Amino acid sequence: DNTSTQYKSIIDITAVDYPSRENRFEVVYNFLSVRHNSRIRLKTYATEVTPVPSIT
Amino acid sequence: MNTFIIFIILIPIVGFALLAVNILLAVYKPYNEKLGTRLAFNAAFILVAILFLPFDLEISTLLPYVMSIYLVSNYGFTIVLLFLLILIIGFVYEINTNALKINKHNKPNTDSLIYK
Amino acid sequence: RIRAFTINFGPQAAHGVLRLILELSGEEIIRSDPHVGLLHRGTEKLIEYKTYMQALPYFDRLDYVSMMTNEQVFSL
Amino acid sequence: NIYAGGSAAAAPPAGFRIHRPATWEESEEGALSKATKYFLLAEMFRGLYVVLEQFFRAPYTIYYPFEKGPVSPRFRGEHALRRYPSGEERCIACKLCEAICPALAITIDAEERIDGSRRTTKYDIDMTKCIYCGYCQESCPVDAIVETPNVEYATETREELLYNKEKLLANGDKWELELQYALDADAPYR
Amino acid sequence: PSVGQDLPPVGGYEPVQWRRNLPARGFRPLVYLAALCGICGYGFYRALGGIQERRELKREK
Amino acid sequence: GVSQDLPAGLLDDIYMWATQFGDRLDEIEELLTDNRIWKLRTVNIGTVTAQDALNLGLSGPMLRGSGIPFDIRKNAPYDAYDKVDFDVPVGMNGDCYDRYLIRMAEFRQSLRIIEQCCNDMPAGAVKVEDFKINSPPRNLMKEDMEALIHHFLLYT
Amino acid sequence: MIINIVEILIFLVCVLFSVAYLTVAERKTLAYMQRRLGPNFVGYYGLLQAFADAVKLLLKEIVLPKESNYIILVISPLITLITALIGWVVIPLGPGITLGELNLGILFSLAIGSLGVFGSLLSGWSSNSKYSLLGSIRSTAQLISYELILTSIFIIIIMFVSSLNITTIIETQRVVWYCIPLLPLLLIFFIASVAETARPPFDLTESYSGSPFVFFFLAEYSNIILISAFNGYLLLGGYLSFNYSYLFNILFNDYSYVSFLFEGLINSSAYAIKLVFLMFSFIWVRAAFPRFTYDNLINFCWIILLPLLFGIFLIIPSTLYIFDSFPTL
Amino acid sequence: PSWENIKDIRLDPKVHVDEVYEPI
Amino acid sequence: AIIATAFAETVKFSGSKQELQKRTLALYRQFLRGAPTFADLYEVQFSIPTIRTKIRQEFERHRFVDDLSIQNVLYAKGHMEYQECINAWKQQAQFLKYFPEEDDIQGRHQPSNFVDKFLKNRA
Ligand SMILES: CCCCCCCCCCCCCCCCCC(=O)OC[C@H](COP(=O)(O)OCCN)OC(=O)CCCCCCCCCCCCCCCCC
Ligand SMILES: CCCCCCCCCCCC(=O)OC[C@H](COP(=O)(O)OCC[N+](C)(C)C)OC(=O)CCCCCCCCCCC
Ligand SMILES: CCCCCCCCCCCC(=O)OC[C@H](COP(=O)(O)OCC[N+](C)(C)C)OC(=O)CCCCCCCCCCC
Ligand code: SF4
Ligand code: SF4
Repeated sequence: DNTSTQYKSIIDITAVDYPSRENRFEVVYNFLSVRHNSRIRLKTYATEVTPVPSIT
Repeated sequence: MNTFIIFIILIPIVGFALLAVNILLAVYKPYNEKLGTRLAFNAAFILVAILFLPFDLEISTLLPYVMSIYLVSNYGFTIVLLFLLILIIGFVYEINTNALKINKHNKPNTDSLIYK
Repeated sequence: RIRAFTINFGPQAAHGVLRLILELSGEEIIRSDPHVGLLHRGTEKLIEYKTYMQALPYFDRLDYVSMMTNEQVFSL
Repeated sequence: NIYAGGSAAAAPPAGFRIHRPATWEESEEGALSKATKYFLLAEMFRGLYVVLEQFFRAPYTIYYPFEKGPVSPRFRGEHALRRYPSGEERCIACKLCEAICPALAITIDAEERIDGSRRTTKYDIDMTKCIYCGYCQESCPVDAIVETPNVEYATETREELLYNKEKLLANGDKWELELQYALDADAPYR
Repeated sequence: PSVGQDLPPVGGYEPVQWRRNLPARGFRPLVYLAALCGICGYGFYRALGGIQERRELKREK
Repeated sequence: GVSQDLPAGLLDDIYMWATQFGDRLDEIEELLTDNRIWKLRTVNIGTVTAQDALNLGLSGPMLRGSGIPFDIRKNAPYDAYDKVDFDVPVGMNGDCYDRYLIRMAEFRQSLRIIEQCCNDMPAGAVKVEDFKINSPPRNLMKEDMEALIHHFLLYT
Repeated sequence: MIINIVEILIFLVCVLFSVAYLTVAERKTLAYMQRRLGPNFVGYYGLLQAFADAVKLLLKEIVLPKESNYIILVISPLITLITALIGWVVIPLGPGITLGELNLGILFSLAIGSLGVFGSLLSGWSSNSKYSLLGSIRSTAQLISYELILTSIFIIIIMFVSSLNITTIIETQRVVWYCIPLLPLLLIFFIASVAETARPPFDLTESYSGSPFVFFFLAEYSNIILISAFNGYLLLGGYLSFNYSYLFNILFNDYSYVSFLFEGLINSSAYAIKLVFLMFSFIWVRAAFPRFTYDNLINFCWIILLPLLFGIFLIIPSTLYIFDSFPTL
Repeated sequence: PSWENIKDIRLDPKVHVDEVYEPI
Repeated sequence: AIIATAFAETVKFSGSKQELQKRTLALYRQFLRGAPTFADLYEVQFSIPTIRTKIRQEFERHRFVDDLSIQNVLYAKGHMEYQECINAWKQQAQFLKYFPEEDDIQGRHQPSNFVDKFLKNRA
């Protein structure tokens, strides 16, 4: 929503497990601003039981 | 005893013969996996076949006229003109009302973006 | 309550292995639901146990009408 | 100048504004001209005449067991274990074709034979899990296994489709005259 | 070094056609309508003439 | 990079193909583009607005069907698309018809790439230069000790 | 009585061979329009392939589902087979050469063509599934909707003859054909004929095994050649090619069986060449075009073609009125 | 103006380099 | 996909143990209401109280689980299972995954003791 960012298009979101961490999964989000022609990634974490909140 | 009726009786003989040939000839061998409320419908579906019939009855009402067209010359012509125009008025009723359409229930939702 | 009739565009114009549950009101589609997974083979789990050169054919397997582009994205 | 923030030199291009769509009254065609094309199906007839032109030209069909299509020497079909001149098995059991195979089709056991030479006791390819990448042929330093351009070997049982050492030596026997032609044109490019 | 490769020509190839080649063919539509009305009117000429002859033949019989 | 070099006479052959494909495509274009049955079947079908084409994550011919000028080989270019001149088709209404028209034009633009790339082809290596990420040629690994070591290790 | 049964099995062998070879012809010209060969695998040049397919499909397993009337499902093939074939009487291959010369031939050809709707609709009630019903509904709705304008074009043509006899129309068409004045009517009748068989320009519901399949198959192409026969007699010249009186006064000297043989050859060669060009145009319009939504189809028939047909109802008796030209019985 | 009299392109003077120069 | 499926639920996680107990009992009621349409839908050999005893048995597997998050993940898996079974998406071959015990007797010689486990070395 920020005029500087404007990451309108969701591209690809997924998880990667590192079993050596306490919080096993990290959840990565890929965004494309087709205005400024730029990509960004957002990484959060999750255990097997605890959630992430949905951006749907 | 004309050549008209041997046809009428002989076309079934053709069919009865061929479906005999298959039922007599082919494998039956079926089973469960090989074998195998009510829905709602739009109004134009039932409408096309209900309003079909009054136009069909007009088309076979022209059929006595176009055989008698010489004998009623200048007079039955105008009677048929009036008949056809009386039914053209019910037809322009039908297409002014947009009766036979099935129209899609979702729009682009035209209503604008206002705020506060 | 407009009750909807349910069918599928099953696997057997569906281009093959798609399942598509549609819910109709006469002619209209009021709800759609594509089911997917009848082609899913776990290529993404299999790439993790191959080297990169051995993982290269996994990519022209998927999207099998545009092969060199699939090769090109992994190679890039 | 200096731009705003949320603002690069990617401004809208000169002419990104549409023109308003023309009404019916600001059109060069007459109503008679426009509706003659309507009721006399003009471009329908144009597209009809296209395929009518195509009725009168030469088809592309080749007759398959009597005429084969294209071949490059790079092409890959069934497998073959070649032999040297004066008959020696070429497979020095280096396990490279097994190590590279993306679908794990190769299995080899290797033993030192009576000569003291290193050969395979057992060579095997599952052709049901082979994917024809050609990595097994690219990997071999001796160039012992190759891909013959035979694709016409379709079977009726799975057991027939598991090729041990003997079937592949018989293949490299049979296709050797052809594999000469393939590797005379491929070997510089490899 | 480079020996034995596939290379392009010394001057390149000449340009191929990548524009749309859809030339507008045919007469004007009013030419087709005028021809349609002329064909149909001549057919009506012959048809109505033949009906009048057939009526005179019916008078004879 | 690339698996191996082109065969000996293929550059002269893609030209001979392109010279006739230019008209083989106009021919397919004629019985669909201004077919009134093909038109009526796809004119207001599949309309996507430009603002929710972004929210759904749509791209390529579906995003350019909706009016948004975005494609990667012009915006974020790679693999010698800088060096090759071409234009891009972008529809205006979000329908199946403009998604059809931009494909029929991307045909033309790809043919333009093909003839520019056959004209501007240089000489040189076709694989990357070093033998620690892809293999030495078989001329070299059968006489060079280093190259046999690298060939043996890149495959195991 | 030897005479009429030899005549009728000659007519039957001709028409039931020619409906079989129409299938071989559509595959071959659909192939050459698509720049490939047709079948050449089964005859010397691909012929008797319809025979190969019929030989195999009379060997095919018949499946009568859980859902089904069995009797209704196998005699809907026969009632569509029989009325798709009964309409072959009244067509003339020459002046007075029909299997039954009745003075109301168009009324018969028009009554049999309305009997052909049932084997669609009725066979929807076979295998009663909710989608096995409303597809038959759309099928029969299109079927009746276009036989309306079929009947309309017939009655427009009979305004020029005022006789329901068929060879009387063809003898009336000696002065001019009826396509040359009424060429929009040839276009309208061609597309209504394409709709009445539900050909794949105008197909929606496509988009059994064995005997219920081959009966529907034979009924489809018999309907093809039957509505082509209708077009051939009332809109093009039926058996009429040119005058051929001067050529006969060169060749012959008196009536002999070879002269009647030659005249029948010329007449039915003209009729067959009309019919063959018409079937080629059916396959040629099949090759080039996509299909219809049901709404495009109903909008097309009831909203576009039918008001224009009302205008034709008004315009043609009025020009028969302006010049005092009414046809006499 | 014919397909008999069209030139071949296999018989052509082609590009040839002595040596390729690519900076690293 | 703004409209969702018929027997959907927005996945929501409970901070209380008792409101999850409420949701669990509501889920058991949904399962056992749907046991006769499961018997008709999947063309099964047996009768409806065996579907009902399997639903009860699959719930008595997970009765003494303490941790609230693990019971949340269990409840979400169970509602997904209900939504698959009720919508006729699962087929009979995977509906009968739940009944490996019932279809047939797998044969003789069931190893119980150490020795008949030993004679076939647990096979
Ligand atoms: C000014 C001219 C004269 C003035 C007098 C008035 C009329 C006299 C002439 C009458 C002849 C009429 C012939 C049939 C009229 C067809 C009109 C038509 O085009 O239908 C339009 C209809 C949809 O209408 P719409 O939504 O408005 O979109 C149209 C796009 N502009 O489109 C549709 O629904 C579908 C269109 C179907 C067209 C038929 C498709 C298949 C049949 C092809 C037959 C080709 C025959 C060629 C055979 C050759 C044989 C050698
Ligand atoms: C069997 C009875 C049915 C006959 C078919 C209906 C009558 C024909 C009406 C349409 C054709 C027409 O006459 O159109 C005439 C027009 C003339 O256009 P132009 O001046 O060259 O345009 C100039 C545009 N430039 C400047 C871009 C070039 O198109 C044509 O010549 C194209 C060829 C038409 C071939 C006719 C098809 C049949 C092939 C067999 C030969 C008889
Ligand atoms: C509503 C549309 C009105 C159009 C009016 C056009 C004016 C033409 C006048 C020419 C008079 C003429 O030349 O007619 C002569 C012809 C033939 O006559 P005959 O047998 O040789 O005369 C014998 C007289 N005896 C018996 C005394 C000897 O007769 C006709 O019927 C044809 C009229 C020309 C074509 C009309 C086309 C109408 C098509 C309408 C479809 C919409
Ligand atoms: S075939 Fe080649 S790669 Fe395979 S074991 Fe023999 S020498 Fe090694
Ligand atoms: S072609 Fe590929 S999959 Fe087949 S044996 Fe060789 S390396 Fe393995």
